[PDB]
Amino acid sequence: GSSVVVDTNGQPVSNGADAYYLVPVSHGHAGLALAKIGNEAEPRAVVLDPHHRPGLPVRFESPLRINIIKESYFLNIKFGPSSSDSGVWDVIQQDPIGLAVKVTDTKSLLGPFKVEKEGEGYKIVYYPERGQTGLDIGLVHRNDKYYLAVKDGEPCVFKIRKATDE
Amino acid sequence: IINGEDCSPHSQPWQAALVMENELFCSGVLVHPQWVLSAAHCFQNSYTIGLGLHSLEADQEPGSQMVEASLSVRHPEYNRPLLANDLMLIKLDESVSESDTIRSISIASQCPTAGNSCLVSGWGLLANGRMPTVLQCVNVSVVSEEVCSKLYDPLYHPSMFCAGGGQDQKDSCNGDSGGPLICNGYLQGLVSFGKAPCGQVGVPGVYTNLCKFTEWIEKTVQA
Ligand SMILES: [Cl-]
Ligand SMILES: [Cl-]
Repeated sequence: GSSVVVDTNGQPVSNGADAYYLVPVSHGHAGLALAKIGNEAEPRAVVLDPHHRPGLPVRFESPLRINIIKESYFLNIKFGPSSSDSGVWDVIQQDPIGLAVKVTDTKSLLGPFKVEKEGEGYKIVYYPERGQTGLDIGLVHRNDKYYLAVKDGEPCVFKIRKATDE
Repeated sequence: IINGEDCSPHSQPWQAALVMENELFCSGVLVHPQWVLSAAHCFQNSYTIGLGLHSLEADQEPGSQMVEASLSVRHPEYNRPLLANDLMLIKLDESVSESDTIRSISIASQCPTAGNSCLVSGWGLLANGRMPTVLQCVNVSVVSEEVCSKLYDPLYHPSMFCAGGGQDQKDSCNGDSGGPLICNGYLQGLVSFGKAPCGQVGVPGVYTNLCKFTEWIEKTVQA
Protein backbone atom coordinates (compact mmCIF):
# COMPACT_ATOMS: atom_id res chain seq x y z
CA GLY A 1 0.00 0.00 0.00
CA SER A 2 0.95 3.75 -0.20
CA SER A 3 -0.67 4.74 3.19
CA VAL A 4 1.83 5.74 5.92
CA VAL A 5 0.67 5.53 9.53
CA VAL A 6 1.00 8.97 11.23
CA ASP A 7 0.93 10.27 14.81
CA THR A 8 -1.23 13.08 16.23
CA ASN A 9 1.36 15.67 14.95
CA GLY A 10 1.01 14.24 11.39
CA GLN A 11 4.56 12.72 11.51
CA PRO A 12 5.22 9.14 10.30
CA VAL A 13 5.20 6.52 13.07
CA SER A 14 8.74 5.09 13.46
CA ASN A 15 9.68 1.43 12.94
CA GLY A 16 10.55 0.47 16.56
CA ALA A 17 12.73 3.45 17.50
CA ASP A 18 10.09 5.62 19.18
CA ALA A 19 7.22 4.74 21.55
CA TYR A 20 3.61 5.92 21.16
CA TYR A 21 0.38 5.93 23.15
CA LEU A 22 -2.71 4.33 21.61
CA VAL A 23 -5.22 6.99 22.68
CA PRO A 24 -8.83 5.88 22.14
CA VAL A 25 -10.70 8.53 20.14
CA SER A 26 -13.73 8.50 22.40
CA HIS A 27 -12.00 7.18 25.58
CA GLY A 28 -9.05 9.62 25.98
CA HIS A 29 -9.68 9.44 29.76
CA ALA A 30 -8.56 5.74 29.66
CA GLY A 31 -5.33 4.03 28.64
CA LEU A 32 -3.74 0.63 28.05
CA ALA A 33 -2.72 -1.41 31.07
CA LEU A 34 -2.11 -5.03 32.04
CA ALA A 35 -4.71 -7.02 34.03
CA LYS A 36 -5.37 -10.59 35.19
CA ILE A 37 -7.57 -12.94 33.07
CA GLY A 38 -8.93 -16.37 33.98
CA ASN A 39 -7.16 -17.92 37.03
CA GLU A 40 -3.74 -16.36 36.19
CA ALA A 41 -1.77 -14.90 39.13
CA GLU A 42 0.28 -12.46 36.92
CA PRO A 43 -1.41 -9.72 34.84
CA ARG A 44 -0.84 -10.65 31.17
CA ALA A 45 -4.04 -9.36 29.47
CA VAL A 46 -4.25 -5.91 27.83
CA VAL A 47 -7.17 -3.71 29.07
CA LEU A 48 -8.31 -0.15 28.63
CA ASP A 49 -8.12 1.16 32.21
CA PRO A 50 -10.08 4.34 33.14
CA HIS A 51 -7.49 5.00 35.94
CA HIS A 52 -4.46 5.38 33.57
CA ARG A 53 -4.17 8.08 30.91
CA PRO A 54 -2.38 7.97 28.53
CA GLY A 55 -1.45 4.40 29.61
CA LEU A 56 1.43 2.13 28.63
CA PRO A 57 3.27 3.20 25.47
CA VAL A 58 3.87 0.78 22.58
CA ARG A 59 6.39 0.33 19.79
CA PHE A 60 5.48 -0.93 16.29
CA GLU A 61 8.07 -3.20 14.65
CA SER A 62 8.55 -4.53 11.12
CA PRO A 63 11.65 -6.45 9.95
CA LEU A 64 11.77 -4.29 6.83
CA ARG A 65 14.81 -1.95 6.89
CA ILE A 66 12.62 1.16 6.59
CA ASN A 67 12.20 3.84 9.27
CA ILE A 68 8.39 4.31 8.83
CA ILE A 69 5.28 2.09 9.15
CA LYS A 70 2.68 1.54 6.41
CA GLU A 71 -0.90 0.28 6.97
CA SER A 72 0.01 -2.74 4.74
CA TYR A 73 2.89 -3.95 6.95
CA PHE A 74 2.61 -6.90 9.34
CA LEU A 75 3.74 -5.63 12.74
CA ASN A 76 4.72 -6.71 16.19
CA ILE A 77 3.31 -4.43 18.90
CA LYS A 78 5.13 -4.33 22.24
CA PHE A 79 5.26 -2.56 25.57
CA GLY A 80 8.62 -1.57 27.06
CA PRO A 81 11.92 -0.45 25.59
CA SER A 82 13.29 -1.44 22.12
CA SER A 83 15.91 -3.66 23.91
CA SER A 84 13.13 -5.80 25.62
CA ASP A 85 10.94 -8.53 24.09
CA SER A 86 9.12 -9.24 27.45
CA GLY A 87 6.05 -7.06 26.41
CA VAL A 88 5.17 -8.47 22.95
CA TRP A 89 1.47 -8.67 22.04
CA ASP A 90 -0.22 -11.87 20.92
CA VAL A 91 -3.88 -13.01 20.65
CA ILE A 92 -4.76 -16.06 22.79
CA GLN A 93 -8.07 -17.93 23.25
CA GLN A 94 -9.21 -17.40 26.82
CA ASP A 95 -12.77 -18.04 28.11
CA PRO A 96 -14.85 -16.11 28.70
CA ILE A 97 -13.17 -13.16 26.90
CA GLY A 98 -12.63 -14.93 23.55
CA LEU A 99 -9.51 -14.13 21.49
CA ALA A 100 -7.77 -11.87 24.07
CA VAL A 101 -4.75 -9.61 23.53
CA LYS A 102 -2.04 -10.80 25.89
CA VAL A 103 1.66 -10.15 26.45
CA THR A 104 4.38 -12.81 25.53
CA ASP A 105 8.25 -12.77 26.02
CA THR A 106 8.69 -14.37 22.53
CA LYS A 107 8.36 -12.72 19.17
CA SER A 108 8.12 -13.88 15.56
CA LEU A 109 10.21 -12.09 12.87
CA LEU A 110 6.89 -10.96 11.39
CA GLY A 111 4.07 -10.11 13.77
CA PRO A 112 0.37 -10.68 13.19
CA PHE A 113 -1.04 -7.14 13.48
CA LYS A 114 -1.75 -4.31 11.09
CA VAL A 115 -2.68 -0.69 11.87
CA GLU A 116 -5.49 0.33 9.49
CA LYS A 117 -7.29 3.65 8.94
CA GLU A 118 -10.75 3.71 10.61
CA GLY A 119 -12.94 6.77 11.11
CA GLU A 120 -10.94 9.66 12.71
CA GLY A 121 -8.02 7.32 13.56
CA TYR A 122 -6.74 3.73 13.32
CA LYS A 123 -7.80 0.28 14.36
CA ILE A 124 -5.61 -2.70 15.26
CA VAL A 125 -6.35 -5.77 13.11
CA TYR A 126 -5.20 -9.29 13.97
CA TYR A 127 -4.42 -11.70 11.11
CA PRO A 128 -4.42 -15.30 12.31
CA GLU A 129 -1.48 -17.09 10.68
CA ARG A 130 -0.58 -13.88 8.79
CA GLY A 131 -3.18 -14.69 6.14
CA GLN A 132 -5.61 -12.51 4.21
CA THR A 133 -8.45 -12.26 6.72
CA GLY A 134 -8.14 -9.75 9.51
CA LEU A 135 -10.14 -9.59 12.77
CA ASP A 136 -10.72 -6.19 14.38
CA ILE A 137 -9.50 -5.63 17.97
CA GLY A 138 -12.24 -4.16 20.18
CA LEU A 139 -13.34 -4.22 23.82
CA VAL A 140 -14.90 -7.07 25.80
CA HIS A 141 -16.36 -6.14 29.21
CA ARG A 142 -15.84 -8.93 31.78
CA ASN A 143 -14.96 -8.88 35.56
CA ASP A 144 -15.35 -5.04 35.68
CA LYS A 145 -12.58 -4.63 33.04
CA TYR A 146 -12.50 -3.71 29.35
CA TYR A 147 -10.26 -6.30 27.69
CA LEU A 148 -8.72 -5.76 24.25
CA ALA A 149 -9.96 -8.74 22.27
CA VAL A 150 -11.23 -9.76 18.82
CA LYS A 151 -14.58 -8.07 18.17
CA ASP A 152 -14.86 -8.15 14.39
CA GLY A 153 -16.80 -5.17 13.01
CA GLU A 154 -16.62 -3.30 16.38
CA PRO A 155 -13.05 -1.99 16.54
CA CYS A 156 -11.63 0.26 19.26
CA VAL A 157 -10.48 3.36 17.28
CA PHE A 158 -7.22 5.01 18.37
CA LYS A 159 -5.06 7.98 17.56
CA ILE A 160 -1.29 7.51 17.96
CA ARG A 161 0.50 10.03 20.25
CA LYS A 162 4.35 10.09 20.32
CA ALA A 163 5.52 9.40 23.92
CA THR A 164 7.80 12.45 24.30
CA ASP A 165 6.39 13.10 27.84
CA GLU A 166 8.94 10.45 29.05
CA ILE B 1 24.70 1.28 8.07
CA ILE B 2 26.23 -0.39 11.23
CA ASN B 3 30.03 -0.19 11.78
CA GLY B 4 30.71 1.43 8.40
CA GLU B 5 32.31 4.72 7.57
CA ASP B 6 31.63 7.74 5.43
CA CYS B 7 31.72 6.69 1.76
CA SER B 8 34.45 8.27 -0.35
CA PRO B 9 32.32 11.21 -1.73
CA HIS B 10 30.43 10.28 -4.97
CA SER B 11 32.02 6.77 -5.03
CA GLN B 12 28.49 5.24 -5.31
CA PRO B 13 27.06 7.50 -8.06
CA TRP B 14 24.09 5.18 -8.68
CA GLN B 15 22.77 5.83 -5.13
CA ALA B 16 19.28 7.39 -5.04
CA ALA B 17 17.66 9.02 -1.99
CA LEU B 18 13.85 8.64 -1.73
CA VAL B 19 12.60 11.60 0.36
CA MET B 20 9.14 12.38 1.87
CA GLU B 21 8.62 15.99 3.12
CA ASN B 22 12.44 16.59 2.96
CA GLU B 23 13.25 13.41 5.02
CA LEU B 24 14.85 10.23 3.73
CA PHE B 25 12.76 7.06 4.09
CA CYS B 26 14.44 4.63 1.58
CA SER B 27 17.23 4.46 -1.01
CA GLY B 28 17.23 3.19 -4.56
CA VAL B 29 19.69 2.53 -7.36
CA LEU B 30 19.93 4.19 -10.77
CA VAL B 31 19.88 1.33 -13.33
CA HIS B 32 19.03 3.40 -16.47
CA PRO B 33 18.96 7.17 -17.06
CA GLN B 34 15.14 7.14 -16.55
CA TRP B 35 14.77 4.27 -13.98
CA VAL B 36 15.47 3.77 -10.28
CA LEU B 37 15.27 0.28 -8.72
CA SER B 38 14.17 0.09 -5.08
CA ALA B 39 12.47 -2.27 -2.65
CA ALA B 40 8.72 -2.79 -3.32
CA HIS B 41 8.00 -2.13 0.40
CA CYS B 42 9.17 1.51 -0.29
CA PHE B 43 6.22 2.06 -2.77
CA GLN B 44 4.56 5.49 -2.80
CA ASN B 45 2.10 7.05 -5.27
CA SER B 46 4.80 9.63 -6.16
CA TYR B 47 8.43 10.29 -5.31
CA THR B 48 11.03 12.98 -4.83
CA ILE B 49 14.42 11.40 -5.67
CA GLY B 50 17.86 12.81 -4.86
CA LEU B 51 20.68 11.89 -7.25
CA GLY B 52 24.35 12.88 -6.94
CA LEU B 53 24.15 13.30 -3.15
CA HIS B 54 26.65 12.74 -0.32
CA SER B 55 25.10 14.89 2.35
CA LEU B 56 21.29 15.01 1.93
CA GLU B 57 21.33 18.85 1.45
CA ALA B 58 21.02 19.26 -2.37
CA ASP B 59 21.70 23.04 -1.94
CA GLN B 60 25.20 22.08 -0.66
CA GLU B 61 25.84 19.37 -3.33
CA PRO B 62 27.15 20.62 -6.70
CA GLY B 63 26.13 18.23 -9.52
CA SER B 64 23.10 16.91 -7.57
CA GLN B 65 19.56 16.68 -8.95
CA MET B 66 16.22 16.43 -7.08
CA VAL B 67 13.82 14.79 -9.56
CA GLU B 68 10.14 13.84 -9.54
CA ALA B 69 8.63 10.46 -10.38
CA SER B 70 4.91 9.40 -10.56
CA LEU B 71 5.04 5.87 -12.08
CA SER B 72 6.35 2.79 -10.29
CA VAL B 73 5.92 -0.91 -11.03
CA ARG B 74 6.16 -3.40 -8.09
CA HIS B 75 7.17 -6.95 -9.03
CA PRO B 76 3.89 -8.80 -9.66
CA GLU B 77 4.71 -11.50 -7.07
CA TYR B 78 5.85 -9.05 -4.37
CA ASN B 79 4.94 -10.40 -0.91
CA ARG B 80 3.90 -13.89 -2.10
CA PRO B 81 5.38 -15.58 -0.14
CA LEU B 82 5.56 -12.89 2.60
CA LEU B 83 8.58 -10.55 2.24
CA ALA B 84 9.59 -12.17 -1.10
CA ASN B 85 10.13 -10.63 -4.54
CA ASP B 86 10.93 -7.27 -2.87
CA LEU B 87 11.72 -5.01 -5.85
CA MET B 88 10.08 -2.20 -7.81
CA LEU B 89 11.03 0.04 -10.72
CA ILE B 90 10.42 3.82 -10.56
CA LYS B 91 10.24 5.69 -13.85
CA LEU B 92 11.65 9.22 -13.53
CA ASP B 93 9.48 11.94 -15.14
CA GLU B 94 12.53 12.79 -17.38
CA SER B 95 15.77 10.97 -18.30
CA VAL B 96 18.78 12.31 -16.31
CA SER B 97 22.06 13.39 -17.96
CA GLU B 98 24.65 11.05 -16.45
CA SER B 99 27.87 12.57 -15.10
CA ASP B 100 30.73 11.43 -12.85
CA THR B 101 28.37 11.90 -9.81
CA ILE B 102 25.09 10.51 -11.33
CA ARG B 103 25.64 7.19 -13.15
CA SER B 104 23.77 3.91 -13.67
CA ILE B 105 25.15 0.54 -12.57
CA SER B 106 24.89 -2.85 -14.32
CA ILE B 107 22.97 -5.64 -12.57
CA ALA B 108 24.68 -9.01 -11.88
CA SER B 109 23.50 -11.85 -14.14
CA GLN B 110 25.14 -14.48 -11.91
CA CYS B 111 23.85 -15.60 -8.46
CA PRO B 112 25.65 -14.48 -5.29
CA THR B 113 28.75 -16.44 -4.30
CA ALA B 114 28.84 -17.72 -0.73
CA GLY B 115 31.69 -16.07 1.20
CA ASN B 116 32.22 -13.15 -1.21
CA SER B 117 32.76 -9.70 0.36
CA CYS B 118 30.35 -7.04 -0.97
CA LEU B 119 29.65 -3.35 -0.26
CA VAL B 120 26.37 -1.87 1.05
CA SER B 121 25.72 1.89 1.19
CA GLY B 122 23.03 4.05 2.75
CA TRP B 123 21.85 6.86 4.96
CA GLY B 124 20.12 4.66 7.54
CA LEU B 125 20.76 4.32 11.28
CA LEU B 126 24.27 4.03 12.75
CA ALA B 127 25.31 1.76 15.66
CA ASN B 128 24.54 4.73 18.02
CA GLY B 129 20.87 4.96 16.81
CA ARG B 130 21.45 8.31 15.11
CA MET B 131 21.14 9.17 11.39
CA PRO B 132 24.40 10.01 9.54
CA THR B 133 24.93 13.37 7.80
CA VAL B 134 26.68 11.70 4.78
CA LEU B 135 26.34 8.44 2.86
CA GLN B 136 27.88 5.45 4.71
CA CYS B 137 29.59 2.36 3.20
CA VAL B 138 30.33 -1.04 4.80
CA ASN B 139 31.48 -4.47 3.65
CA VAL B 140 29.35 -7.57 4.36
CA SER B 141 29.99 -11.11 3.15
CA VAL B 142 27.45 -13.37 1.42
CA VAL B 143 26.24 -16.36 3.53
CA SER B 144 25.42 -19.78 2.03
CA GLU B 145 21.83 -20.62 1.06
CA GLU B 146 22.04 -23.46 3.67
CA VAL B 147 22.76 -20.94 6.48
CA CYS B 148 20.20 -18.36 5.18
CA SER B 149 17.41 -21.02 5.09
CA LYS B 150 18.33 -22.40 8.54
CA LEU B 151 18.06 -18.91 10.08
CA TYR B 152 15.04 -17.59 8.12
CA ASP B 153 12.77 -20.54 7.17
CA PRO B 154 9.81 -20.41 6.86
CA LEU B 155 10.35 -16.96 5.29
CA TYR B 156 13.49 -17.72 3.20
CA HIS B 157 12.74 -17.65 -0.58
CA PRO B 158 15.32 -17.69 -3.44
CA SER B 159 14.30 -14.11 -4.34
CA MET B 160 16.41 -13.37 -1.20
CA PHE B 161 20.01 -13.84 -0.10
CA CYS B 162 21.78 -13.19 3.21
CA ALA B 163 24.96 -11.20 3.87
CA GLY B 164 26.73 -10.23 7.08
CA GLY B 165 26.48 -11.70 10.57
CA GLY B 166 30.25 -11.40 11.16
CA GLN B 167 32.09 -10.89 14.49
CA ASP B 168 32.66 -7.37 12.99
CA GLN B 169 28.93 -6.51 13.58
CA LYS B 170 28.75 -4.91 10.08
CA ASP B 171 25.14 -4.68 8.74
CA SER B 172 22.49 -2.53 7.07
CA CYS B 173 19.84 -0.89 9.33
CA ASN B 174 16.54 1.06 9.26
CA GLY B 175 16.50 3.70 6.47
CA ASP B 176 18.88 1.60 4.30
CA SER B 177 15.95 -0.26 2.56
CA GLY B 178 16.14 -0.21 -1.25
CA GLY B 179 19.82 0.76 -1.37
CA PRO B 180 22.55 -1.24 -3.18
CA LEU B 181 24.63 -4.27 -2.37
CA ILE B 182 27.52 -4.32 -4.86
CA CYS B 183 29.55 -7.51 -5.50
CA ASN B 184 32.63 -7.71 -7.75
CA GLY B 185 31.61 -4.46 -9.67
CA TYR B 186 27.92 -5.23 -10.20
CA LEU B 187 24.60 -4.57 -8.44
CA GLN B 188 23.84 -7.85 -6.68
CA GLY B 189 21.15 -6.96 -4.15
CA LEU B 190 18.86 -4.42 -2.52
CA VAL B 191 18.59 -3.93 1.22
CA SER B 192 15.31 -5.64 2.22
CA PHE B 193 14.85 -6.87 5.82
CA GLY B 194 16.53 -8.37 8.87
CA LYS B 195 16.53 -8.46 12.69
CA ALA B 196 16.73 -5.48 15.19
CA PRO B 197 18.98 -4.64 16.81
CA CYS B 198 21.04 -4.68 13.59
CA GLY B 199 24.65 -6.00 13.61
CA GLN B 200 24.03 -9.06 15.76
CA VAL B 201 26.83 -11.61 15.50
CA GLY B 202 25.54 -14.70 13.58
CA VAL B 203 22.51 -12.76 12.18
CA PRO B 204 22.97 -11.69 8.55
CA GLY B 205 20.67 -9.24 6.88
CA VAL B 206 18.46 -10.17 3.93
CA TYR B 207 18.79 -8.66 0.44
CA THR B 208 16.68 -8.89 -2.75
CA ASN B 209 18.36 -11.43 -5.08
CA LEU B 210 18.43 -9.35 -8.26
CA CYS B 211 20.00 -12.10 -10.44
CA LYS B 212 16.51 -13.73 -10.38
CA PHE B 213 14.83 -10.65 -11.95
CA THR B 214 17.14 -9.48 -14.80
CA GLU B 215 14.48 -10.49 -17.47
CA TRP B 216 11.58 -8.71 -15.61
CA ILE B 217 13.76 -5.59 -15.11
CA GLU B 218 14.87 -5.47 -18.80
CA LYS B 219 11.25 -6.05 -20.07
CA THR B 220 9.74 -3.39 -17.72
CA VAL B 221 12.36 -0.77 -18.75
CA GLN B 222 11.90 -1.59 -22.51
CA ALA B 223 8.01 -1.49 -22.26
CL1 LIG C 1 -3.28 14.92 20.61
CL1 LIG D 1 -8.69 -22.41 33.16
